[PDB]
Amino acid sequence: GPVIGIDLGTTYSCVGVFKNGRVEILNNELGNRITPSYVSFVDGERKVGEAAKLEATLHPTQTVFDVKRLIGRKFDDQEVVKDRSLLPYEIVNNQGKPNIKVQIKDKDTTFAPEQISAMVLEKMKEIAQSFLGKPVKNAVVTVPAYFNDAQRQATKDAGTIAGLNIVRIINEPTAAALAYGLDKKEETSILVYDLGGGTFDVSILVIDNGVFEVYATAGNTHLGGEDFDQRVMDYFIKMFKKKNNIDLRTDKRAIQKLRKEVEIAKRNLSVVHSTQIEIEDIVEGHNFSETLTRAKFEELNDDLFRETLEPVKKVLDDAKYEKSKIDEIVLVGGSTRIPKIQQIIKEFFNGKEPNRGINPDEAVAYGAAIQAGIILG
Ligand SMILES: N#Cc1cn([C@@H]2O[C@H](CO)[C@@H](O)[C@H]2O)c2ncnc(N)c12
Repeated sequence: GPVIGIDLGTTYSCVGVFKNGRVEILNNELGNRITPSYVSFVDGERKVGEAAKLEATLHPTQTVFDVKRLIGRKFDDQEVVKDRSLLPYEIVNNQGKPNIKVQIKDKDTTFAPEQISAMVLEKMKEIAQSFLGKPVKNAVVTVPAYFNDAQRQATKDAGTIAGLNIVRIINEPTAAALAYGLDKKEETSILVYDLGGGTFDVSILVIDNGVFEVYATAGNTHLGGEDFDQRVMDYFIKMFKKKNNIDLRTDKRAIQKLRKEVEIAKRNLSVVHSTQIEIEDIVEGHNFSETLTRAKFEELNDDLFRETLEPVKKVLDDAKYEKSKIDEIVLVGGSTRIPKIQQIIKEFFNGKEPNRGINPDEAVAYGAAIQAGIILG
């Protein structure tokens, strides 16, 4: 049978197939290579992906996301106590474990995290089946290198619920190394710098005659692209209030429209120096129209960019490594396209240039699909 590769991310998932000797990263039905890991339970319908994410503005308690933060953990774990205070959907204690509670046609309905992750895996499965024109029963699925056995097993259980035999779990650093075709002969020490939408992970990965070992891992579970957007949002909400006597936080729809344009402006500023953020009638009778520069984008986020270096010093200290011991730096996550991030990493490594791809958001799924091909022979 076919074996597909799935990057099951905190904020998004991505599915790849290995076919006639190539990895193809598959578009969802809206033509995107990345699917938001959102599931909504509104008005008797269940939605998965972008349509679910759009429900979050008006139905925040019914729109489930960031389930990867809960999967295989205990309700009283210090990380889960913190996530319950941040997440707007209800999390309950079922026998020591966090479960998600929502309403379906007004009825209280409880889900284990693996049941929500299974709904994301089933959408990625369907994208594969439709593209390949046959049923898919097998998958390689990625996890963070810091996942323990209970987190890996709950990920395998999500696959079983979705009708997927997960024939192999591989860590995100390993998947990145396969995607970039890092040479497997002799011994190489790789720093994998992974800055996504919601989380930051860094690992030291050593490749030794085709054996992959993560020697050390550290990160920041609340530092990613979304934090950079929120800093811009905070600035423009202050400015619009100063100029127009309108506080855009009082209108949830206005906030949703601004967040969309701010995300687009951030992306543009990875290439250009100046971009316009425009919304006709952000509220009735009032247009939003501002310029954001790369310099103001950086000024608003420079403390958060520099915080990424704290886990980097920690993994070097944990592995008793000198900076010069790192043979290469590999960047994964869309947020590594930010020019200031690359510059700060280069400077920390006394001038050594980091390796990036052109699609860092797809590297992990790409490597999962490579592992699928390696397993089929
Ligand atoms: N294409 C693209 C980019 C994606 N991301 C971010 O990666 C995160 C995960 O997808 C998310 O928070 C997103 O906004 C980018 N960030 C900066 N510059 C870019 N050019 C991109």
